[PDB]
Amino acid sequence: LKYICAECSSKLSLSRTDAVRCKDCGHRILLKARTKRLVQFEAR
Amino acid sequence: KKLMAQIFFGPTYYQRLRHMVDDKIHARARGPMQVLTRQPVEGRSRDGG
Amino acid sequence: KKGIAKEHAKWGPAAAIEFEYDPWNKLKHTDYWYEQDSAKEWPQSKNCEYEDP
Amino acid sequence: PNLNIVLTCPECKVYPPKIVERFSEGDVVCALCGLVLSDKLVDTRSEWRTFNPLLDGNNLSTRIGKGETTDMRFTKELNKAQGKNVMDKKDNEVQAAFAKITMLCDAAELPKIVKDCAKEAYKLCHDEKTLKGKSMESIMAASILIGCRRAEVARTFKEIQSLIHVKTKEFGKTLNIMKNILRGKSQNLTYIPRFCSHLGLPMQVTTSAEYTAKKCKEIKEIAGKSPITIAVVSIYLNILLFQIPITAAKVGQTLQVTEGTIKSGYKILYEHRDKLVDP
Amino acid sequence: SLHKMSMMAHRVKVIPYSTFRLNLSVTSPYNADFDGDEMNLHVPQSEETRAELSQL
Amino acid sequence: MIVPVRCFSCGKVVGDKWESYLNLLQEDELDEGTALSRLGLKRYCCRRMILTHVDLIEKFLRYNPL
Amino acid sequence: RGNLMGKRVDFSARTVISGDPNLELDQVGVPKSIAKTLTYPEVVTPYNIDRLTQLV
Amino acid sequence: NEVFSRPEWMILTCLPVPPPPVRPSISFNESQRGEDDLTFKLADILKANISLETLE
Amino acid sequence: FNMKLAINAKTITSGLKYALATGNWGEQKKAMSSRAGVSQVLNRYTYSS
Amino acid sequence: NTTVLADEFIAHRLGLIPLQSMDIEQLEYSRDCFCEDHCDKCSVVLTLQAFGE
Amino acid sequence: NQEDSMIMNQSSIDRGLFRSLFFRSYMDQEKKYGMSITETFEKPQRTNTLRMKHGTYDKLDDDGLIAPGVRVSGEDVIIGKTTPISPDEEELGQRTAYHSKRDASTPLRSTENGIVDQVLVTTNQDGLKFVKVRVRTTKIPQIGDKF
Ligand SMILES: [Zn+2]
Ligand SMILES: [Zn+2]
Ligand SMILES: [Zn+2]
Ligand SMILES: [Zn+2]
Repeated sequence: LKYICAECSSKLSLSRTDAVRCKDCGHRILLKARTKRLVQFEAR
Repeated sequence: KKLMAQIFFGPTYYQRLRHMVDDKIHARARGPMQVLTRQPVEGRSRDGG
Repeated sequence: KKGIAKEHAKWGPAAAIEFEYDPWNKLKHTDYWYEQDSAKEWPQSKNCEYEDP
Repeated sequence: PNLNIVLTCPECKVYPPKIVERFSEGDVVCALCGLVLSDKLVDTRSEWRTFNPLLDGNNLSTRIGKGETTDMRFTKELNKAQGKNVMDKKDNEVQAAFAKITMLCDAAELPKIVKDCAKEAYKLCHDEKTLKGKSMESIMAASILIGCRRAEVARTFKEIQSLIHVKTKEFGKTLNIMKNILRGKSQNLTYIPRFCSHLGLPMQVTTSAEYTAKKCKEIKEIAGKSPITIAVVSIYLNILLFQIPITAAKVGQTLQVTEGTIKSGYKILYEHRDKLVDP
Repeated sequence: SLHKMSMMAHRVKVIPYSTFRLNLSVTSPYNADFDGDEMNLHVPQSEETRAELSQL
Repeated sequence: MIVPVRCFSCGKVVGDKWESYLNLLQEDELDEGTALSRLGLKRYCCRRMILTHVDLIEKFLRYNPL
Repeated sequence: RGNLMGKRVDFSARTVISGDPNLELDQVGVPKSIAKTLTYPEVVTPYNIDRLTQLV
Repeated sequence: NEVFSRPEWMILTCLPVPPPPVRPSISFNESQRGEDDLTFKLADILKANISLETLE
Repeated sequence: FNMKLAINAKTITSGLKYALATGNWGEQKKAMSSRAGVSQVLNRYTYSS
Repeated sequence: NTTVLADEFIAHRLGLIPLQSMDIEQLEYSRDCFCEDHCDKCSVVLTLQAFGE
Repeated sequence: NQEDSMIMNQSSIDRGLFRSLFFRSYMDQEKKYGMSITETFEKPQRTNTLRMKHGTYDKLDDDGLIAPGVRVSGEDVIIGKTTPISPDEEELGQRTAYHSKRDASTPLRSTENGIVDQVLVTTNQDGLKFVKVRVRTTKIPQIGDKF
């Protein structure tokens, strides 16, 4: 899971050229997969 | 305590302008330095004088 | 966490308050802006009747 | 002599010194020691933020036209008197060829990368007895194809010849000598999307074409003397695998290709259907 | 700056909550309402200049 | 945007009352001033918020993200 | 007119202003950030040795 | 003034050039130099000079 | 009758694109007889604006 | 987070939900607490779950 | 409030009167100066580059980008760039190794400190690697703001 590309939740897990135009979609803009890393906030 | 004079009071419509102080505060002591004229450079973003 | 209302309005329980003394202005701690009558142009306090006129 | 300066803290001296840049102060400090080294640094990014000589060469380019604070007759006088040194340099030929390849590349609606690569390819050789004239068409077409190919934009020789006819022979010899020159000084799968673009089909036939091209490349049957033809009949068997009327009689003049070669590829894939379909 | 004022000197009291801060009486020589105006500071660097700045 | 929680002036919680104030105007056909009164917001600093808050959140929400 | 007769300088600051009726005229309120950026040299004497030592 | 100003000094024959601190290569700060205006003009001058003298 | 009409296409496409991107109203010849503020960037701070 | 609603909205709007505080005196401040990082004897923990079902 | 200033309730600020978002983007892409091999979006380490800043490049990842949702302070870099030239004797001359950097990284603006939100990459007009990031900031009213 490394890229999104679309309304589809295609977790491309891209290394190089695995149909960036994702298979269920036809998009070619490749959005980038908000992290799993834990984030902090402050509700002051 | 009560105030003496009664005052005006009510709701009113405002809006918030973009000129916020955090983009206008700026200071410099001994920073970078221009090349053609050897002076403090311009630019609030560029840490100028 | 604990917190108190002084440093943020999160930690308030208060939410409103009310306060009134001498509803008939016997203490003369104010005088009324007016143009014909103080008495006519101002509404009576709700707490007027608990003290005599 | 070499005139060179390396910074060194005169009180730490323990290495090529581990120092840092305090860019907002314009100073350099020995980070281990804390003493300043030199002051009043010069800018390194605002000079770029303020706003090709190498392709154009050592001589300096000049786009000279007309201004605003002068009369139109004096601008015409300027245009007549500005043409007095167009023969001393060979740069006149350099920007002449540059203008020509600009016309050709932007007529072929190519990227600026391809344009600059062709500029580089011409500039690198640019004058040799190995060049030896060749009507400029051979060398310009060869440089354009080399630059466009090394920018990984593969274009067909038929399209290059349709844009500029270089009789397919001197073009080939010039390509070989450019190959040798660049060799001394030192992609078939990419053709398919342009053709399916010219036919207007979705992504899945393109992916099928890539898979079939790699698989038929892997096994056997080079089968065709520049097998771009069987690369095309890969799309032909893909669209026969689907049901959209893209008949070969249309396809032959759509791609300027032989229908008999199409049917021969259809036969040689008719006996070889076995392992060419993924799902 | 147009006339002899609008370069005048001050002592400094450091305050929190970043903005400048000055007395209301000195407002009209500066010719500056608080509608979003902005001032400038100039720190002297030596004893002579500090002295003549404070005394003039 | 949602209704605010907790009126800026006073502090009383608002936001429980929103969808109630909606359905007081959907089926009950009620006048809105009386609707806020029967909702029980007798000061007016609280009252301004429900009366003037606009709901952009659903207009945002009619996209199709992911 | 832009490099000799007037020029950029150093040691300066620029913010916006607001009133205050708790500063007398010769005073000016400065944010702690500005006073942390700006500076002013002092020469070390017998008189100020300890204070400057502490402040270092 | 004969010691400072002479009409035969008032015709250009031998031309000084200024060092690069007058006309610095701006060092374009992406990958290149983008080298500047005055030096372009001087290169023009010397080109026309050698053209004239070879033609002569 | 074919090769030059494509660079023709480049010329008119480049001209329109340049004029609208810049705002100078004239071809790529350093803006003779032209006007400046013709194609400003859209202001989008507020729907009313 | 996935929703159209922004993260610091979620933070700020969470921060304003009133909470049951009859027994507030029993625990003590996080600042004065002998512990570190929210022991049970200075703080409480809340968890939210949502789904676009 | 003399001369148009205002007194403003702190408690209303705390509840959320006049709060606001702030969206900033940045644009960067690889550039070709070739001999067509272009720049790269990698993660510059210490012994690869020259005169790179002190931005503490840890927030980046293996593909040279930052991840959405993390926080960034003032001086954190967000984009990693490296010089593909050649001809410079790129790792064999006039520099040690310190491989081929001449680092062209893009730091954040020196003051603000938001959270990285919605980073995308897609090729440009002609086909390159072309990057846009966006960072989001909360801006509570303060003393100097203007209404
Ligand atoms: Zn998709
Ligand atoms: Zn040292
Ligand atoms: Zn209220
Ligand atoms: Zn605890």
